[PDB]
Amino acid sequence: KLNDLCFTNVYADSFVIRGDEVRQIAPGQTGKIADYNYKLPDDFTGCV
Amino acid sequence: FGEVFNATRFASVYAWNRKRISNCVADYSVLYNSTSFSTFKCYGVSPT
Ligand SMILES: *[C@@H]1O[C@H](CO)[C@@H](O)[C@H](O)[C@H]1NC(C)=O
Ligand SMILES: *[C@@H]1O[C@H](CO)[C@@H](O)[C@H](O)[C@H]1NC(C)=O
Repeated sequence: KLNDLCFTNVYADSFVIRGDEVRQIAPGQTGKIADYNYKLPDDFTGCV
Repeated sequence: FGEVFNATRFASVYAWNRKRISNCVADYSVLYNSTSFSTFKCYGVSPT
């Protein structure tokens, strides 16, 4: 549906991590990235 | 966590190993610097 929509309050976040840690960029995750570095909301709209 | 995740020799999958754990605090934040995991998935409980 991305091609048929209009988007409000768009932001882009950028960083670099280790390959093993990519699974932690998701709602409700644990680990050091998801605890001390970068946290997503439980109710998240957007793409990773 | 040190003789489970940091053992010198692991078993073969056909004769897999089983170990009892009791009477200990489960503070896993000690593995944040120790051990990078490509897979970590929990069933019946939320990681948070
Ligand atoms: C993490 O582990 C590395 C490699 O052993 C070590 O150099 C570093 O000091 C450790 N960091 C701390 C303080 O936990
Ligand atoms: C695992 O054991 C090795 C053996 O010397 C040690 O160098 C390493 O620091 C240990 N890693 C831990 C305890 O996280």
